[PDB]
Amino acid sequence: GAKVFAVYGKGGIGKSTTSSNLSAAFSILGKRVLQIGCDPKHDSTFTLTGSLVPTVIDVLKDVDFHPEELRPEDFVFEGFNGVMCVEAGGPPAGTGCGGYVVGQTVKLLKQHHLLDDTDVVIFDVLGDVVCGGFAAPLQHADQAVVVTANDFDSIYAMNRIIAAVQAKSKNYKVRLAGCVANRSRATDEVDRFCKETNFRRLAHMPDLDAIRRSRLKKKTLFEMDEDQDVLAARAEYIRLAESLWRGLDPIDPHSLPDRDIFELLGFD
Amino acid sequence: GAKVFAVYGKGGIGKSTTSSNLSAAFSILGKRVLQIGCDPKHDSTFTLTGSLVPTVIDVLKDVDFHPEELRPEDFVFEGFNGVMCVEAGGPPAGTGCGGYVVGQTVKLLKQHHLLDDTDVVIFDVLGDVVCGGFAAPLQHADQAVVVTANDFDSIYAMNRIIAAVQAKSKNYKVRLAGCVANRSRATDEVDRFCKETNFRRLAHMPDLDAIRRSRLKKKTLFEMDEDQDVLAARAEYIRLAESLWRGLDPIDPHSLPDRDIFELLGFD
Ligand SMILES: Nc1ncnc2c1ncn2[C@@H]1O[C@H](COP(=O)(O)OP(=O)(O)O)[C@@H](O)[C@H]1O
Ligand SMILES: Nc1ncnc2c1ncn2[C@@H]1O[C@H](COP(=O)(O)OP(=O)(O)O)[C@@H](O)[C@H]1O
Ligand code: SF4
Ligand SMILES: [Mg+2]
Ligand SMILES: [Mg+2]
Repeated sequence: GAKVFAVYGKGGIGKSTTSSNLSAAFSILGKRVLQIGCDPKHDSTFTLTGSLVPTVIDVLKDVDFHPEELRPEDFVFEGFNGVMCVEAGGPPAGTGCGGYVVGQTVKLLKQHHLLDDTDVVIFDVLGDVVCGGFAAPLQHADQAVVVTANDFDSIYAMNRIIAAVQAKSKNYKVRLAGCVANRSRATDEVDRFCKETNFRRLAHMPDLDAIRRSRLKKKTLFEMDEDQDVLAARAEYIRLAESLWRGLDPIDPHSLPDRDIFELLGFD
Repeated sequence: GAKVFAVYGKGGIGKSTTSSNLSAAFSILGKRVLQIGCDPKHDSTFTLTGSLVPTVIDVLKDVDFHPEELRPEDFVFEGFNGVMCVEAGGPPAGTGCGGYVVGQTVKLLKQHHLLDDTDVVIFDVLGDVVCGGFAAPLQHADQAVVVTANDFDSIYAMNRIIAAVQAKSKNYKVRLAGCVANRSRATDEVDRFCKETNFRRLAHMPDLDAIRRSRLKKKTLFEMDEDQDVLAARAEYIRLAESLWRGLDPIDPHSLPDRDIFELLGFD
């Protein structure tokens, strides 16, 4: 069966960058990949297709919320190097639960057996809250990965996401793999946090010109025109993908009481 | 009764900064003020009390979720110049609806008539999603204020918050006041968005070193050592408070489709 990953973190921290470049890396390693955007900011798969594909909510609206009329070709799109792409989108105005479209997406994935017949599945998920449809990927994932920077807000979110994932531990198989420290020069604060919680930093991606430009060219680092700066960034994504494919030794971390994050990071 | 304001926006954009300084401004203008933090990052009222006060979830836990047993003295705290402070906190992550504690907090406020016997109430609310308990303050607010900057993510969040507020406006008295452009030199993108949507910029707060420092020092701008910028910043918070108190003309904005925000801001 597929190895399934769920990527969480605060808004704007690099979830889609990390997910898309990981999907591209896995494809380069010879794996069949499916990436599912689970975020009301519906550009998860943008750099894989070079476009904003029709979203699950778009196509649901088109069949007047009779999802039984949909076929995979309506909402699953081929992107870079054969990476398959689904984009949930966000719920329309007034919608009760903010996760509803992610819930509808995960329903369709299971009904169409789309987690089968592939090697790697990556869910790219809003993590400012983890509940309802935003928690649905956890029922399917083997490993959860948190994207973080060194700032207070991203670490505080990471701590809450750790708690959310561990709260599922008796019901789901998903376990935490660790974090990707992203868009920062070094990792002092992330490492301080990891030491306190026995958590693991899986990778460090600096704030790279190559990456910012890739999004502006509507491409992944791997689809980009070759230059030197691209090569180093590519290598770290390949390394990270290799480690996740191979599997890591387990961690058994803990979340801190939320109050104690303020203390730990000098913000009380 | 009290004039009730609800402040929404993406995580880390300046909601608690705007709320706390607005509360301090109203207090200086001679108004009785209640600020309610409605955010899992539970430092909304930190700079008013100079400390992380006990949260509603703290005290709910202690009484084993029998809110019956609580009195206002258990969860309402005195801060700067008599500004009164409540801090919701968040629920244990991964166990239920992320909005649960905000929902319980709103119930407690109504139970104890805490909206009825003050002049100004300010809810400071997570707005990366607007659903469940996070939408509950909109059932009591007179005016909703969105904090934003010129960046894509905060404007995109503001767009979705507009739609959420207007959905509540069908069944509740709340209307949109407009946005506070925060931590930016100018308001070019914010104004482009406002022009397209018939929204309104109510105020603009530049990125000020004194504001960032104030959070570290655990106080509001109104207690910061004086200088040209700090005086201007105070004056702007006063002007905003004055405008909200006297009231502005009713506006009738429209949110855009998410896809159209990518187009408008050049991110597709
Ligand atoms: N390591 C990095 N170096 C440079 N830019 C980055 C990096 N990670 C993310 N970005 C940029 O930051 C912005 C937000 O990243 P994104 O992956 O879309 O965040 P999220 O999916 O968590 O909201 C994008 O413009 C993206 O290109
Ligand atoms: N106008 C501003 N100038 C300088 N710093 C600001 C400004 N607004 C907010 N900040 C800083 O940004 C950080 C996050 O602000 P905060 O109000 O806590 O955001 P939110 O409540 O939206 O999560 C804080 O460290 C705060 O001091
Ligand atoms: S479960 Fe989560 S996403 Fe759904 S209403 Fe509650 S806070 Fe919103
Ligand atoms: Mg994203
Ligand atoms: Mg806040």
